[PDB]
Parts: sequence; structure tokens; C-alpha cells
Amino acid sequence: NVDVPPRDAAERVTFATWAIVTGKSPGGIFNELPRLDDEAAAKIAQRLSERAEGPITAEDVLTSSNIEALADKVRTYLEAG
Ligand SMILES: [Zn+2]
Ligand SMILES: [Zn+2]
Repeated sequence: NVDVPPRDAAERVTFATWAIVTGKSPGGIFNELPRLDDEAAAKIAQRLSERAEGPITAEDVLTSSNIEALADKVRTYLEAG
């Protein structure tokens, strides 16, 4: 199995935001994500909300299995902008 890098704007910003806040890259868009504390989840959510210009919550971040899933939420906002 091989890591899949981010494919579009939504995946790149989501992947990068996760890595920046936690200090560790998710590896790829399908990799299982490590568990976060609520502060890291809130920061990721705030940053994604600002960039996507739509509401992304700490719960959205916490319930995402991988970056692809979280980026899907971000993508819905980018295409509606
Ligand atoms: Zn890897
Ligand atoms: Zn998808």
C-alpha cells in the first residue's frame, strides 16, 4: 500500500492544516488519522472554516477517518463560494 498525496485544493489545505497544527503529516489522504485533543481539533476547525468560508467544527475534525473525508466537507464549501 502507498500514500496518496492531496489531489485538489480542498485536500491540500486540509492535509496541510492537519500537519501544521499537530506538527505531524497525515502521510496521505487515506491514512487513518491519529486521535486529537480538543484544542488541536478546534484550531484545525477554525483554520479550515476561515479558508473554506463555511463552518467546520471540532466535531467534524474529530469524526473524520482520514483527510479525504474531512476534505470532502471543505470541498462542498469551496464549490458553493
Ligand atoms: Zn507513509
Ligand atoms: Zn470523497
